[PDB]
Amino acid sequence: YDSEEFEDVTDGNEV
Amino acid sequence: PSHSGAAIFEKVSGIIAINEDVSPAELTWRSTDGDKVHTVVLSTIDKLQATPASSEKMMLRLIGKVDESKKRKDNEGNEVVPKPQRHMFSFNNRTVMDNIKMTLQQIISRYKDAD
Repeated sequence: YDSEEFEDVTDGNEV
Repeated sequence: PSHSGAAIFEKVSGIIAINEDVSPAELTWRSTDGDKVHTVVLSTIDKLQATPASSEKMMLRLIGKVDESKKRKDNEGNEVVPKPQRHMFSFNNRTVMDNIKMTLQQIISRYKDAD
């Protein structure tokens, strides 16, 4: 659960 | 000072600077004193990370390229993907994080747009 103390950013390809 | 901000590495505070003078935009961490150094190539960086002003903890991280041509489990029996080598950093400001988070992304898409 490292999302509560960290946000995500534009990642590579996936779908 | 746009593509450059004081970032922490190994508990020490240095200087994070993006090398946009080479072919593949790189990220070089140069300590403040000059005793610690680190190199990061955005070309490998598959993803970027940054703790928005909403997060009381100011820290940035970059996901490195892995390999999805092997696949494996976690020794328990769950088909997972090899953890990508990432560089965890720590910033000490709201604007500083924005300097890198907003600049790095400039390099991030630099590969997607082309690829």
